[PDB]
Amino acid sequence: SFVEMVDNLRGKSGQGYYVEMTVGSPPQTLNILVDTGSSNFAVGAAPHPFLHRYYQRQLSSTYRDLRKGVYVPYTQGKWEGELGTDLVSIPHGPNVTVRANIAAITESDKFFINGSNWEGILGLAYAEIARPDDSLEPFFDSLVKQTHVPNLFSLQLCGASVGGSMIIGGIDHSLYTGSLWYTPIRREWYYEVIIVRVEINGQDLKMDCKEYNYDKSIVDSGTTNLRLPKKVFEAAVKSIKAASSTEKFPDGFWLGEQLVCWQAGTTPWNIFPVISLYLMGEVTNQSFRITILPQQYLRPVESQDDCYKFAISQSSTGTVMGAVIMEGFYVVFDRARKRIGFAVSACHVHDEFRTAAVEGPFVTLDMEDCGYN
Ligand SMILES: CO[C@H](C[C@H](O)[C@H](COc1cc(F)cc(F)c1)NC(=O)c1cc(C(=O)N[C@H](C)c2ccccc2)cc(N(C)S(C)(=O)=O)c1)C(=O)N[C@H](C(=O)NCc1ccccc1)C(C)C
Repeated sequence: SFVEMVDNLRGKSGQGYYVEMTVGSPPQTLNILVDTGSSNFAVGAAPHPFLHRYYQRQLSSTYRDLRKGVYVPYTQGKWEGELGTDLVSIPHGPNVTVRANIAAITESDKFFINGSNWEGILGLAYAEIARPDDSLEPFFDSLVKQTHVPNLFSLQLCGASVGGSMIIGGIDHSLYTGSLWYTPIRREWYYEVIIVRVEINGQDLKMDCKEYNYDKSIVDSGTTNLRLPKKVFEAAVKSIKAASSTEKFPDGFWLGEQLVCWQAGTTPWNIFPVISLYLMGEVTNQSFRITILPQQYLRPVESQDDCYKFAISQSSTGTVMGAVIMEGFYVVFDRARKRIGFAVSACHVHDEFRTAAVEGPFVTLDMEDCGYN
């Protein structure tokens, strides 16, 4: 039942959304970071200063050694470990147990986060970007093949410590308002999408739409920020800076290195612009937009001051639509129909005079020119 899966995600602010899972026989309970930017299911399997628990392969009767090493690099960090298979279930997911590939993490560099409360990672993207190669079947592929769970999952990330829902095998209509707007998954590797237009406070950024997707645009639950290609990032900061030029910020703030603080409850939300990302739609020459509020990209960092970090950052590997984007929305990863749905979520962040919105339809000619090759 879908109700059993509502509120199945937890986390600390700025530290990651995790789901509870069990590995092995008898079941070993671990908290697992939900990550749509990768395809490897991996858990801590050796003592680590940031870990309070880990996977103990010697305690599992259903553990099978695959006799093969693996390393997975990410933008922020990396780990290496030993491949194996074991029985896996999700307590607040579908009522099933599957045999899935698990990477037992033996060492890592800047991977685990101190106090984050998660001990592993669930890579939900496709086999193509799985390590060591595409022959290592991702967890969700194993779930769908072994059970009758439909080939779809949705993520409701609630920011505003942190919580939300991962509905596995379907769409829970009580978790969003309005209608769902779908953008094609361009290629089945990352959850790749095409951004066709960008507006800041209703003003078109007016760049060649290829720049927005240079060299790719992905939807990623494992990344905190809205990450933008160099040229786009610089055009965005220039606009946000112009709009908030009334107030005083160190320029290291715009790089995410320093915080800005305000007397508690006096945050000048009005001076920071809304950002609209127009995504390719389902029919010819059609797009739709998703609008984010400053409350999404100015993230509260925990005195009676309200202090924030600028959570729009630069990237040299394309646009990353991280938690900044996803937190406003109920996001449907419709793998069966090769599309990603966006709707305003029931736990959307509140501005007094503005709203996070999913709106359409829009006309956009030559949308296929926006994809980078
Ligand atoms: C495409 O981007 C993905 C990024 C992933 O989603 C990974 C998966 O998650 C983690 C989380 C960690 F704490 C550490 C870590 F090492 C990974 N995410 C990140 O690398 C990442 C996590 C975070 C981050 O703080 N994540 C925490 C858990 C979070 C998530 C959601 C909400 C709040 C907190 C931040 C960033 N940024 C750079 S930032 C500051 O936002 O701009 C990046 C990726 O790197 N995928 C891999 C990849 O492309 N590797 C190629 C590569 C990249 C870099 C270097 C060499 C090779 C493959 C496995 C598919």
